[PDB]
Amino acid sequence: GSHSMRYFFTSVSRPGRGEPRFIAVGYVDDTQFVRFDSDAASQRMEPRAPWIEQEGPEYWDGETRKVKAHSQTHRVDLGTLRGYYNQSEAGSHTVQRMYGCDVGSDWRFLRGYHQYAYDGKDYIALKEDLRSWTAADMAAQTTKHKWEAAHVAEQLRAYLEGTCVEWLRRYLENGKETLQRTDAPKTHMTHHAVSDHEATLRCWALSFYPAEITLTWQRDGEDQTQDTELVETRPAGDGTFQKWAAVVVPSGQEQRYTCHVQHEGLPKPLTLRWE
Amino acid sequence: MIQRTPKIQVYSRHPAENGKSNFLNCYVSGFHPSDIEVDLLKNGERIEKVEHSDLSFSKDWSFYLLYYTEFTPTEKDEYACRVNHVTLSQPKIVKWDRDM
Amino acid sequence: KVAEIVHFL
Repeated sequence: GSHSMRYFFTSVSRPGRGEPRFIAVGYVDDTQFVRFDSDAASQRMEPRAPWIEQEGPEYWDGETRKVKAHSQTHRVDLGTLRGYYNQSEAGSHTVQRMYGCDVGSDWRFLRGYHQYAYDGKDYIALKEDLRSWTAADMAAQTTKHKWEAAHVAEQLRAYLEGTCVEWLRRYLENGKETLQRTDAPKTHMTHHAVSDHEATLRCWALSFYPAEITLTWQRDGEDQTQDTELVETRPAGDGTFQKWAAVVVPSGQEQRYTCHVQHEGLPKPLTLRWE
Repeated sequence: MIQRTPKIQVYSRHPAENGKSNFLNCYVSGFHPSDIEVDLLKNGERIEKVEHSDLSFSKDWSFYLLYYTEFTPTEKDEYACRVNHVTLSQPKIVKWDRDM
Repeated sequence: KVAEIVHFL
């Protein structure tokens, strides 16, 4: 199906502690593949997936060089925003940047993104047309006007439709064994009496990839959304994901309930029953 | 300023089987700002060898991290995840339940 | 690969 590449950058000022913290991470779909941490010893972009480890020194030196230039822009940006919002030097502030691209089944360009947040809220974002900006407040208009004058959107559009898509394709090819894989969920149900009158039925999905999944409960074929406890999809730590959905069943009504599992790895959606 | 409370899940990588090696995870997500303290506990004591994932964030800008350690569950040993963040009046302790 | 040019806020 579709694929994406995303880079996530976090910049946190540290009053009276010197340099701001800077962390960068890169993902292809739901698989992390690179990292940079200003606090680590290496001061280099590093691999976090086996299929990129052997990319070679020209690749690693290049990613290291560019990510250090990102770090320097963010160090200055923190001071610029402190000024735009007339903030004191005493407080810690966070800048976040995310950019990347989506490709379709045929792997050609579908969408590009480039967006920033200051202290957890939208600051500026490149619009879908990759030609215009959305400035979230008064301060952000100064950036919008500056970026409009310096033709920043044209430069970002070139990267998003070019390098981004080109390298996403390369990584999908190099990491085929694990990026182009689909691991269907291993599923099971558990039953525990809260009390003799009631029991919890919990429907599990384990060891799946990609993360996208739908887990629902029905009672006599009717959706039980309001009465389902559904946990956020969570990483197992080995590159797979987990999720569960639970309902409280009055004792003796187990047969009325069905759990429904939908995932890209399943040829047909699953219907599970406690029986 | 925006402050979002961490969601916390404590769980094992595999299904728990007494006496079989595994990983204990504590997934913290949906929080802002990024400063967070996460400890894994064994019978109430802080586990020393605990690693964590690289700081990343969701579409809504909130952060997420996975803290993890190797462990071999037993019938009697109790595990937990203890989290501190600016949104919390005191650290939140979430006990590990092998079926959650 | 990350972007080559980064512009200031």
